[PDB]
Amino acid sequence: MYYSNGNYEAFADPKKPAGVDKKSAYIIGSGLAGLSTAVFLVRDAQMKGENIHILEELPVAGFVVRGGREMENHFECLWDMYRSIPSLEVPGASYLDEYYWLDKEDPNSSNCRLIYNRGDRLPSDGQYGLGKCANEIVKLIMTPEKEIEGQTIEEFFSDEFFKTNFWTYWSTMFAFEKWHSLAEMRRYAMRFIHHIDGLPDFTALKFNKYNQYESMVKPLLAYLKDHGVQFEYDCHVKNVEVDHEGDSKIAKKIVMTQNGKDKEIDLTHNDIVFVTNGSITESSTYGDQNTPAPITNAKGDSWKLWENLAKQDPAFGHPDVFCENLPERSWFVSATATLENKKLAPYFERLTKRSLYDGKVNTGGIITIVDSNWELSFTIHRQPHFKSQNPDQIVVWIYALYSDTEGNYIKKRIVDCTGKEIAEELLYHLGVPESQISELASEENMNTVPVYMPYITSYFMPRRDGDRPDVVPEGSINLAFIGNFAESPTRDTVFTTEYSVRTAMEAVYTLLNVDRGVPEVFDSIYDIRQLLRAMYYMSDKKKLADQDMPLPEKLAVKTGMRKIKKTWVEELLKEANLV
Amino acid sequence: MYYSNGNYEAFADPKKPAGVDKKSAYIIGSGLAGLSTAVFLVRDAQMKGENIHILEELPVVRGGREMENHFECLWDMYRSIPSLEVPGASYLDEYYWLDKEDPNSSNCRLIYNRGDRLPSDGQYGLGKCANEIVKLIMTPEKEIEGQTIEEFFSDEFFKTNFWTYWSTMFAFEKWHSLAEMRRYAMRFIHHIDGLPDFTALKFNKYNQYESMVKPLLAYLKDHGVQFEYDCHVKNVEVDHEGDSKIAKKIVMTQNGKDKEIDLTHNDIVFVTNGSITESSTYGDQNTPAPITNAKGDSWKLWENLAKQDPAFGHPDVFCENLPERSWFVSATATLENKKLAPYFERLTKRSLYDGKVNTGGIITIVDSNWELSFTIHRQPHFKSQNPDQIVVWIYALYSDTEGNYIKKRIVDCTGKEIAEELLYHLGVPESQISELASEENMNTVPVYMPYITSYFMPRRDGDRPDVVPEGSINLAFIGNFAESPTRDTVFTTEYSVRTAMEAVYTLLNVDRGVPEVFDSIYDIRQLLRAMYYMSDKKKDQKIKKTWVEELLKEANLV
Ligand SMILES: CCCCC/C=C\C/C=C\CCCCCCCC(=O)O
Ligand SMILES: [K+]
Ligand SMILES: [K+]
Ligand code: NA
Ligand code: NA
Repeated sequence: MYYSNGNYEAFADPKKPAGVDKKSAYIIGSGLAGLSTAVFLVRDAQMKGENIHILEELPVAGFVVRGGREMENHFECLWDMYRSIPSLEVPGASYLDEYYWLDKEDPNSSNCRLIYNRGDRLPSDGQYGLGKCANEIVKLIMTPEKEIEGQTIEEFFSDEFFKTNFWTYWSTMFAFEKWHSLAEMRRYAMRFIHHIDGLPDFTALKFNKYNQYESMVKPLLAYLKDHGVQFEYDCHVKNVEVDHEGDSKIAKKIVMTQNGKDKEIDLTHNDIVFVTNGSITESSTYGDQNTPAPITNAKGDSWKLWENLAKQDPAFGHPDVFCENLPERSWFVSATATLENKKLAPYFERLTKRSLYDGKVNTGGIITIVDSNWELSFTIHRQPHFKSQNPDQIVVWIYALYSDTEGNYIKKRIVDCTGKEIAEELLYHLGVPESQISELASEENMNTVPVYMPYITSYFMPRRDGDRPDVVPEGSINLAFIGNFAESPTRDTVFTTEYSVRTAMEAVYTLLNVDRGVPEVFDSIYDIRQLLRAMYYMSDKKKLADQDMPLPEKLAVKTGMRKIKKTWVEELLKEANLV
Repeated sequence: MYYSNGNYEAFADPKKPAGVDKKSAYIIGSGLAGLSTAVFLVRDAQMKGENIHILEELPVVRGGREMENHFECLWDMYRSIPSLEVPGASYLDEYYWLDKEDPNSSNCRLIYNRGDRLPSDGQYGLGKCANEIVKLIMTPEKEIEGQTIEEFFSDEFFKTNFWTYWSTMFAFEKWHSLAEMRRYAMRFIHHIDGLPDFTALKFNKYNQYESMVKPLLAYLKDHGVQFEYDCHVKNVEVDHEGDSKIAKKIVMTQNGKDKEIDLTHNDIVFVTNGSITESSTYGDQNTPAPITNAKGDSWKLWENLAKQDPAFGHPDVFCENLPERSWFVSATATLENKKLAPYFERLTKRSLYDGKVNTGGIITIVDSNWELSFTIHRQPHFKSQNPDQIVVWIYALYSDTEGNYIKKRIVDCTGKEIAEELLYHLGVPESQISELASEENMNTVPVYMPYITSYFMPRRDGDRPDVVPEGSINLAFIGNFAESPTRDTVFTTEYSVRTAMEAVYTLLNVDRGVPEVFDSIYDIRQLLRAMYYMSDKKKDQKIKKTWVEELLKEANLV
């Protein structure tokens, strides 16, 4: 397979690859990576739909894990996929079209990103406030990824850096903890460089009409069903037995339980197996208005399956680094709070400066309470987020970056709180008078459901050589790993739906010999215009000569500025507002 | 309107723009820019086809150029055009699959000495003259207004293989626009690895009319687009109201009769200003093409517009006082049997008769006095060719020099004489040349095109009108003499399509991005790669060293 960019390869359709009529696919896991794998097999490999088998764990607001993340314009592979998927909401258009038009009619932005002091906007909200710490980000970008394997974010950055607005925005919007992968943080800084101008106000974000299941999954299900793709339910895959001959690796048998019955699927080299290794949602537990979600570190089918594959070959990854020994401080709890009436509306509208009731964007993404002990953030998407909402209901999402600290108002770790308690802590930080908080958080007014997710932070655990298996392991004849614990050969970023679609595309194009380019990760880190733009924005719009940096670097900059005067390079710096 | 890049904007379909149902379009000129205007109007503006009027000068030449992968706008258009040759597929798909099955490359780019490959063929051979190219890219465009190529480069630069390759493949003459040469060097930086062997180039299956024009005509006719024939537009009368400019009347002769079309601000006029093919003449095997500098309908129309507003450009800059040395003559030689085939096959090392690429682009005879180049596309180039016919294209960069064998300037030569000069340079024994170039064996037809080099004349700000002039309510200029706001390069079909897209999206308020010029000049990987290939692959041209290597490896540069 090969990588490409530009419209010629984007718009081109591949020829049907040789041999595909003889082949079948077994997709283990029906999350976005698996569904996307089926799409590329149907559309591009031209595999017969009835030869594609999606093995699904499940059988044939308040729901917190039907929920998803924002996207951005440069999700190159994901948009390649969704332009071919009919919209369910807009008949006659693609899903891309629905989303593009929605984004044009109701563009995303935040009027208030950071609050403190029980409801005041942080006075420096909007500013990165990096000062000389910006140099640290530059130094990270200039440090090769192979030099920083296993290292954490806090091992690299200064104490000062973690006190900056930049770190607040970054850690909260991406869910980076200080003990997470430095290499992944570097990948994010490179990957999303083109959006440095749009991070504090979230103008860089785009969102679906509805919750992820409704908006992103249902159109895929409809498309796959329409092409005769086979869905197997109540499937619990215990293992994929892999044969070794020479340097070749061949999936030989799928071992599973389905409808309570032990089954095996015998495979040949023409049966292609795609494994979603690992899960960030598995083992989630649920509380309710009056009950905490039970704390657990149980492993389910996904983690066990990866363990069983890992035992068979050193190239099949190391699940333990992602699912074992996560710190107590990790993000675990997310909650949805349903406002049942309009009593609390003014406490949110005073922040967003927008009506909650007009169907358009509200918070524009998370608001973070910077002096909350939990590092509590909340967001209100455009509404309704669930089509089942009555017209008076508004659904608020609530999350805590720190799980080991007692709250400011409710003196408990978030992991020990009922839904009502989580709501009470929020209301406290919104400025609701304390005498009203108990009533305003009670069921007549709000219903709040917490979920404890042991592995929600797992994608970002520091990685060493071999921890993630290659999408197509060397010598693999008919076996791929897909999803956000697989190792794409690119520098793409995990905890994104783009990465799921990418691994699907790379797996299918590689194993089925699809003769069309896979888009490279969008090359903004190599675009001089974006490098210069980022240095302008990151410094809170200082000219390059005025930016705080160690004196030898400052001297180097002055010398260089003299070297390029009156040249095209100077025009590029002027265009970037750096001179 | 706005510029974009990436797949999100590429794949997105625009909403139907407000007010389009009350609007019509008048497209003056049916070259590629005009047809492309109509495609964007139908597909993206959703203007009714019956409200789109293409005014065609002809009642009722065929040859075009290569393309490359980063023709972003042109591929945006052709992915929506059904292929005529491969039913069920887009034209882009036809072309993409063909390019994969029969990829283009040249095994012989430069020849001399009556049929030897030049010994340094394949090398740029720039040496320190490479610095001059760097200097040019580092010179702001605003500093080189009106300058010519020969005003900037050293005598030594013009002796380099680089200049031979560049001048002949792009038809840059020494007195042409330096700014445009700079734009070509920046625009096509991503293909520096592929210029001497033409692996950068892609070609249609057939001649430009058959391959590029016919599918457009089918698409537009299928959508109800109106074609008006034998239209000779003499003027577009433009009113001025405050700062606004509004096309008010089209004045034209159609079918022997004078007519006027009255316009409102909802009738959108797209003018292809100027033409490189206008006033072309044809000779035959035994007759030179008649020589001329006549201005025709297109030049006269641009002049009549230029008179009405200083924002409407200055055609005289491009169409007057072209040097006698300019390229004027192209010829097609049809081989009627296989008697001459070895003289081409010895060069290409490929059979002429297997339907696959042959010369891969022009071969230039570096020691010919005319600077004669010739190409043999994949065959047949015309569907009407009999199986034993092979069509060869021939051009001369210099029109003011006597040939080496035929002692005449190309502009004074019959088809047969142009063939004889070619066969001389292929190493055919001179005693055999007259018979082998005779009609039983070769039939050669010369064309004289007075304006073929006009796109590249040195220009200043304002000489090309903006695609949508400031304050224009319903008038656009399209094609390769209009000024796109980008750094894009003329003498390309890509530029035609770009101006069409810019004009339509601007005047009709289409809310979708127009792809920016592909940004390879800003991609540091390409800056580094270009330095490597331009120097003929030179390296030459501690802990930190190791991190630099690791970074380069991380970016696949090593
Ligand atoms: C999001 C931040 C992006 C800002 C731009 C990033 C990088 C700019 C490009 C490289 C800077 C060139 C100087 C390299 C510094 C080397 C210092 C060192 O020897 O360690
Ligand atoms: K709103
Ligand atoms: K051939
Ligand atoms: Na930016
Ligand atoms: Na296509």
